[PDB]
This record gives sequence, structure tokens and C-alpha cells, in this order.
Amino acid sequence: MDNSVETIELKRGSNSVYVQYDDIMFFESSTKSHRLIAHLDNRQIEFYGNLKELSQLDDRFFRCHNSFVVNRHNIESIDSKERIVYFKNKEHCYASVRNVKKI
DNA sequence: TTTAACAGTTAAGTAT
DNA sequence: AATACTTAACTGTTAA
Repeated sequence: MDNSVETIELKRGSNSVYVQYDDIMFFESSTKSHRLIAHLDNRQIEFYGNLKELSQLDDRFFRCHNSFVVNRHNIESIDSKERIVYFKNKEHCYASVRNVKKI
């Protein structure tokens, strides 16, 4: 366990990936049921979990949409007119009409 | 500025 | 683990 930097355990079977919080740009729901995808700097990791629980982990993790939890620390900008969140790695995700202002 | 009606879509609980 | 079944609570649009 990495104790000096906050980390999350993402489980894909008996295999665990420990990922540092700020490696993660955002989580999105998978097209595969009950799975999420962690979008990291240059990789994506699919695992079992739920968005509600991740948002309760830490203030930096905010439910910006029914299908997205964003890491506030890795937001570069927001196009609040179109409701798009841009991240430091050049990815983007969507914010909902109801949540976008609260980011 | 605010809240919400509408009707289609989805996240997550519980079972297996 | 990964799928089926379920339904409250979400979605953007539109209106007031």
C-alpha cells in the first residue's frame, strides 16, 4: 500500500491496481454493466464499482453528470455553455445541465 | 434569475 | 465474475 499519496484500489478480478487519486482525470460508466472506466493520464482501466461511492471518497471527486465523476484537481477548463469538462491530458467529458454550475 | 413537466434513458441493487 | 431483471432517479428540452 502506497501510504504517502492517496490511492484507490481498482479491482479487475484477483488483480488489483492501486492508482494515485491524481493520476485519474475522470471516471465514466462502462458500456459493460456494473463496470466503470478510470481515465488516467494515458491509460484507461475498467473495473467494478459505482460512481456514487467514488464521489463519497473525497471532495475532489465530483458527480458532474449521471455517467461521470471528475477529479477536480485535473480539470484544466470548462466550456460551461456546451457543458464540457477539459482535463490536463486533453481528454474531455460531459457535465449535466443540473450539475455543471456546481463543479 | 428560478423550478419543473415531459418522456426516453441509465446506474446500481439484488439474484444467480 | 458477469450476466439478467428491476426501477428510482437521472437526462436535455421546453416552458412558465
